Amino acid sequence: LYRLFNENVLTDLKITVEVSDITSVQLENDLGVLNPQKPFFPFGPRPIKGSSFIVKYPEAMEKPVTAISYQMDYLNLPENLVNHYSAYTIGDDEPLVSDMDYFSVKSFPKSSNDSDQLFSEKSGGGYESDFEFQIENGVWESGLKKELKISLERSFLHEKYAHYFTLVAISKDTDPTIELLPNEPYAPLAENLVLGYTAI
Amino acid sequence: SLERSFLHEKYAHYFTLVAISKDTDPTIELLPNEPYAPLAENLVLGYTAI
Amino acid sequence: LYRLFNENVLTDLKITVEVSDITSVQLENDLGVLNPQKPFFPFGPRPIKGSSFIVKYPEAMEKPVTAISYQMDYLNLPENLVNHYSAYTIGDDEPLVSDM
Amino acid sequence: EDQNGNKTVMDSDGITMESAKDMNLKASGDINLEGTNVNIKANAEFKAEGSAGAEVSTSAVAVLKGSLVQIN
Amino acid sequence: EDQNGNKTVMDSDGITMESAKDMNLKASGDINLEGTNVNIKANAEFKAEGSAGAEVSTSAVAVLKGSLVQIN
Repeated sequence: LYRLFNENVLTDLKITVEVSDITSVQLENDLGVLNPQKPFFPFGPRPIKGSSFIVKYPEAMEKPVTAISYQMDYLNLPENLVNHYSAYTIGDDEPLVSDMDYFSVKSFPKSSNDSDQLFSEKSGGGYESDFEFQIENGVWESGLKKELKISLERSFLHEKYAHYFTLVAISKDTDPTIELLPNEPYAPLAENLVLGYTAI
Repeated sequence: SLERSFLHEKYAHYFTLVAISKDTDPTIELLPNEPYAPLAENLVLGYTAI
Repeated sequence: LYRLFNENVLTDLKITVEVSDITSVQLENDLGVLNPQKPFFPFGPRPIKGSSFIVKYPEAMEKPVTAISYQMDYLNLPENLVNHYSAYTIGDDEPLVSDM
Repeated sequence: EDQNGNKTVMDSDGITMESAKDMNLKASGDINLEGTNVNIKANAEFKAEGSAGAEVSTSAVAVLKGSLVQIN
Repeated sequence: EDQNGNKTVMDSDGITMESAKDMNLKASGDINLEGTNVNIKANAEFKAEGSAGAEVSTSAVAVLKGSLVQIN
């Protein structure tokens, strides 16, 4: 083999690196640094319209990256989410949360998911999230900050709980039952994030 | 500086009056919304000197 | 050029400097200092008549500045700020907030 | 080492300073302490002040305890 | 300077001390630190104790932050 390379001329070198199972990432809220070891609130303990969640990993961001992604678990989700808000209606008793499309986000680095939905069905019980991104020529867009950022289109209605609770309780038309009272709005506490990437 | 407030000091007063009305049945459309506080981002500056 | 400027006496020099897209600014409100890299509340999380918001940038303020300006974004704005306060009325049900 | 029991030693375990009576560290500028773990103990009292404010912070958990805690 | 990498320097930038491994400051009396700006950093943990109480104060703004703050 040594004899075969003395006069033959090398012209091209290609290097591909693939990394998986990374748990050493940096996480941020609108309120500050999050501690990844413990359960944390992406989008805050009281999520609002426009709240965000940011994932950072300098080792990948300094390379000519072409692909990147992560996953998360949720902790005390309700058994069914659309039904969870059946007591929150407007006009002629029409639900604010019609279906799962209610819960959507924007990806600023432009995610490759088929739809912009926040929760995806877990093959078991409960929900997980999944996000995947691409960069056409391994060239980061100008103006983006080398971080992965997702923001909420609509709130989880924390600001309405007191109003609906009161109205049921003081109704003179009906006798309140447990099925007519609103459930507590959900703040999406989470844990166990995992990242992966490709650079060329 | 602000000329007029965003009415945070009045929320409790209006909420109460609707809730205890004897003339009308309160509905969600009649209750006051929480007063706004103007959260902001992306401040950008430019100057010129000669 | 060297030869051309050997005898032609210089009388006047004018210097103009234009700078844009500055983000390292010091921000303050009545309660203290802001982190400009995160969404912040300019007049506080809860505002009163007379409260204020101050922007400072020493690098420009020490120069003979002829013009200066800034821009901001608002988040979570209700769809209509006037309709938002329709429940807040006085006298014969007249809105406190009649327009922008 | 002096005759009054004051002593400074530099060796394989790092730098040790001991005082027979007291110790005064002063600067006209800033004082900067760094290390992996900083441990401050007093057998009577601990105080800290700043004329332009003070701050205690961490990325994990802040803890304030005593038999009685008073704030302003 | 010693053979183990410990070093002390006094020059135009003030006084610098570095330790190869660790650093122990002890006194039988009080320890008094002063300066315009006092900055303490740790890469793992920071602790402070007092058997007769502890205090953090300022004339401007006191700040306590962490991912979780617990009081008693």
